[PDB]
Formats: sequence, C-alpha cells, structure tokens
Amino acid sequence: RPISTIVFIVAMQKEAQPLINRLRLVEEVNTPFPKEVTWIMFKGMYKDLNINIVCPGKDSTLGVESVGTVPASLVTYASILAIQPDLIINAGTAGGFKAKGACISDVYVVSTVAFHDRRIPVPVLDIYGVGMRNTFPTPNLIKELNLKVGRLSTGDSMDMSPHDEESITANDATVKDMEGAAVAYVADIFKVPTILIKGVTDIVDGNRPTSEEFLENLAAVTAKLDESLTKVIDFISGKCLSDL
Amino acid sequence: RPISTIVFIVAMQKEAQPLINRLRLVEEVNTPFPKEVTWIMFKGMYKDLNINIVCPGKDSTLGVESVGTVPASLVTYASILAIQPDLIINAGTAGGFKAKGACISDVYVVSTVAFHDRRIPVPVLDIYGVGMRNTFPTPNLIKELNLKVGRLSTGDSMDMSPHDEESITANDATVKDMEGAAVAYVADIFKVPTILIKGVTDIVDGNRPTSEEFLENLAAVTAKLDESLTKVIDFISGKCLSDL
Ligand SMILES: Nc1ncnc2[nH]cnc12
Ligand SMILES: Nc1ncnc2[nH]cnc12
Repeated sequence: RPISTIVFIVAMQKEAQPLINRLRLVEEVNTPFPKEVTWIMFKGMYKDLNINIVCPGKDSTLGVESVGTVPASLVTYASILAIQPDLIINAGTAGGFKAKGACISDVYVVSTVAFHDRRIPVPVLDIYGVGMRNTFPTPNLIKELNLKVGRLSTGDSMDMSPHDEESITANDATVKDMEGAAVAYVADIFKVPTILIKGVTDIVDGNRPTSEEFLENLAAVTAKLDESLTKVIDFISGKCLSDL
Repeated sequence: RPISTIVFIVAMQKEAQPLINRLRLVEEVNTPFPKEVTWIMFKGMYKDLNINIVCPGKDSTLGVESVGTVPASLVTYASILAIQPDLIINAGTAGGFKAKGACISDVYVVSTVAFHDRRIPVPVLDIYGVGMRNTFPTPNLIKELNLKVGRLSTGDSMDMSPHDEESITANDATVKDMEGAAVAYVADIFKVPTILIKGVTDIVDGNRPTSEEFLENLAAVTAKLDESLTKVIDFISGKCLSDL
C-alpha cells in the first residue's frame, strides 16, 4: 500500500520555514496535543501525501526553541500516537567532520545513529547508553537523488568535550546533532519507518568556531536543506515503503 | 481539598521493589499505556491515597532497565496524561559529593534541579540547557521528618567528565543523578506538584570504593530509601497540597 502520510520532526521552526513556504502548509490551530504543551503543527497535502511538520516550539519560560533530546522525543511520541504517520522524517542542520569528508552545506542521509553523551561504565548498560540504531533503508532515494550517506552522533551539548569527541569517534559519525538519536528511539518502539536528513552548517573538526560558522550559514544551508527535502517529498509521493 | 493520588516515577524497578512489598502494591496488567511500550505500573491504596509507581521497565532490545532522561520524560508525560495525579514524586538512588556534606546512605529532598550535560554555548540557549527549576515546596515534610535538603544535577552519563564536574559545580549540586531534571520538566508543563527524593549510594568526590558503593550500598541505601519514602507517604496521607 502506498505511503499516505509523512510526519516531519524539526527542532527549530526556522529550519523548516522554507519548506513550509514552498509547500504552502497551514499551521493547524487545534493541534491534537494537550492544551498545555507549546508544540506547533503544520499540515498540508502535496500531491498524494499528507505532509505534517511538527515542532516542539519555543520554551514557555525562556522563549527559545526547545531543542535537545527530551523535547524531541516527547514530540515524536505524541505525533506518532496522534496523527499516526506511515513515515516519519527528522530533518535539520548539524555539525560536520571534514576528516570524514563533510563540507559545509552538505546534505547527508543518516544511515545509523547513536548517542555520544550517555556514557554508562557498565557491562550492558554502556551499549544501551550508545543506543545505536539503523534508519529505514532508502537506497533508491540516495541513489536517485544521489545524496551523501553517513553516520550520525547525537548529544545534548552543542559544544564538544574531549569525552564527546572520543565517543563520536567510536560511533564513526560523519554528522553531529542534538536530537536524531532520540527521535529514532521513539519511532523504533512503535516500529514506524524512519528517515533522518541533516544539513551541515558547521565543520566541528575545523578552524572557524562552532557558534559563529553555524549562524552565518543557518540561512545558506537551511535553504539548501529545504530545496533538498522538497525533492525528497517529491520522490516519495506515489511510492510504497519498499520503493524507497 | 486533600491529595488523592500520588504517582511515583522510578528509573529502576529494583529501587522501588521494597516499597512495593511493604505497601503490597499490585502490578497493573492492563496498563493505560500503548501496547508497544515496556512500561510497568504498580497501583495500590495506602490509607486515603491511590499510590501508583510507574517504571519505564527493561529495554526491549538489551533487556536492561531503560534509565536516562529520554525514557524518564516519556514515562512522566504518559502517566500524567493517563492516571492524572495530584502529586508526582521522583525517587531513586544517586551520587553524592562529600564536599557538600553528602554521606553515603543519606536521603535528601531535592530543592532545585538542573542539567549539567546540556552545554549550548549560546546567549539564551545556554540557560535553557541548564534548564534549572524548583520542586514543589514541602517545608513541613523536611521539617517534620527532618530530612536533608540539597540541589540536584542531572546528566545522561553515570561517570563524570571534567566538563560535567564544572557544570555540576555551577549548579551547586549536592546530589547527582540521570533523570530528575527531565521529570521536573514534563510535570512543570502540566504544572503538577512535584517532589524529588534521592538516596546517596556513591560518593562521587570520594574513591569510588569496591563492590560496595556500586553493588552493596545499592541494597543498604535502597533499603533506607524505602523506609524513608514510606514515612513520606504516611506524612502526606490526609493532607492538602499546602499542608506539606
Ligand atoms: N556543531 C553542532 N553540534 C550539534 N548540533 C549542531 N547544529 C548545528 N551545528 C551543530
Ligand atoms: N555516581 C552516580 N552518578 C549518576 N547517577 C548515579 N546513580 C547512582 N550513583 C550515581
């Protein structure tokens, strides 16, 4: 049976904006979420697909985007149970490692993702900590659209301690972010097809810092990312979860 | 109006076991959760209180308890929405800092909790990262039962990098754990009264003993913790959210 509905999970609404504009998605007023959360949702029908972009929104106290693994998981759970999707995709900008060939503005399709900041020095619990997992296999996509593939490492810090560096290295990650691994975990319990797409905005093992290189590009890349997601939606439209 | 229902959130079922026994709580078979999660629930009626202990259970892949901020938040959300409690309490063992006077087996009542492993080097986002917050004020409890009070720092790692150490220091934490901050976040969105109780099983600033603090003490303290929670339940029974 063909894919009908696709739920997009984005940490920052800024990252999704362009897509929302090109597809002319409308922000759902009555969200199927609890009256108390700050989550926002944008629904739309592109060709034969019900596209839904859900974002954790802005923190009710600080007024800043609620990034991180905790809000990312809560949202992914709620969305799954609510607008039960056929395919859930986690997109957003990220850190790249040039050592693994990551240029700025590159658009990778995460293959396997794990946690680099959950170090539990215990026999089996340390594997749980890393909690590594696969993404839904989409060879025709990476092939057709000819995209870059790589592993993702997730952590609640935007910086990178020497401890994070060693683990990201043990994960063999090419891209680095703050929520991917968390999303994959939830969708995995409800066993729903999942895809993670990351736009490189900052070269972590590079010279230029991790905070200023990120800002002067969260426009240039956030743009390239959009252009890319569209063509991805465009590719799925009409297919079955296996034709991907 | 008096407190009617109390939901306990515990990372490990081992930690709660004793309490479950003394109160003779029964494990709910039909949990109000999705058929796919591995969460377990124990319900019971102690005096005039509907006590519910909810645990994320054991990982479906690794078979180890699903500790950490992600499972702790998911569970806290689901329970709130499900068995809508009047008071939610987060109990469990933790790391203590003797520098702040924390002896092994001590039983503190967290005053303020924050994250020590979500370092985001950005203007307002770094405050979000720490995401510090207060616990429900219970002076009569700490007064009557004469308990130890202290701040809690939360992080997804059981070890402690030099980076975690500096932040736990900036949080002025006396106790250290892996879920508290996450629980307080969820309950705070639904604005429900919340309490965090931690049993010190390991002195972080010490020598990290033998097969004691890591193995024995988790029995010796998990015991003292139980004895303590009971007397806490016992104190609340009959009171209003303001009499605590
Ligand atoms: N270097 C980085 N680490 C984590 N998340 C990021 N998002 C953008 N750049 C990042
Ligand atoms: N040292 C420690 N750090 C974090 N969580 C703990 N739980 C028990 N001991 C701990």
